[PDB]
Amino acid sequence: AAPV
Amino acid sequence: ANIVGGIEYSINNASLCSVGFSVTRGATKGFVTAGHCGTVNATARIGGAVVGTFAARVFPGNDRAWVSLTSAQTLLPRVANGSSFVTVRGSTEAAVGAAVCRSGRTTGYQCGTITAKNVTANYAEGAVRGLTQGNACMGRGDSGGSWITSAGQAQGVASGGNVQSNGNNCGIPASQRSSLFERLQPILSQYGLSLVTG
Repeated sequence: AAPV
Repeated sequence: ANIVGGIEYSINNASLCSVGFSVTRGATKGFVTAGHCGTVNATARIGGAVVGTFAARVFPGNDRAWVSLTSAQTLLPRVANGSSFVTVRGSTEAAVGAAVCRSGRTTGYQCGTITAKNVTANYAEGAVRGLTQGNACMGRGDSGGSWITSAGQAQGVASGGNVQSNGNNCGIPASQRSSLFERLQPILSQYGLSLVTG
């Protein structure tokens, strides 16, 4: 996951 | 500007994020969004006009923020769904397995189901704990956008997910998507905010  | 969940706003004339939900704090108008979208006092613009600034935020750890708007903004109890709208009726938290949808400037209105609660995301900046996971797809730019049930119960604001090289997780099967949102309840109590409903 990454911000969005 | 008319404040509706899901619409685009820019921060300090650079990044883009999506509006969460219209809220009030005594006589001040605002909207809740994602913490990673701006730092305190960053300027929010909607369609090129200044609407307010970030009043508070927590990121990482949590992923939350509220922007206080000037008086001229019109707060609405709605979330964009194409050309139509979803009325916000409250903030009852749905359980694992409930269907949910999300609205944002990149992928529009997408629905799926809540698959897990209390998830940790390890972002480059640090861990973000207590996120709820759904499998509706999301793209870069959707952050801060509304997560709501079709019945109008506001669930949270988009934080992040496993976006692929195309900038979203819409091209991978629902079973493999991990799209995370920050719960609305704790943001409302932390800042003393009230949701605008209809």
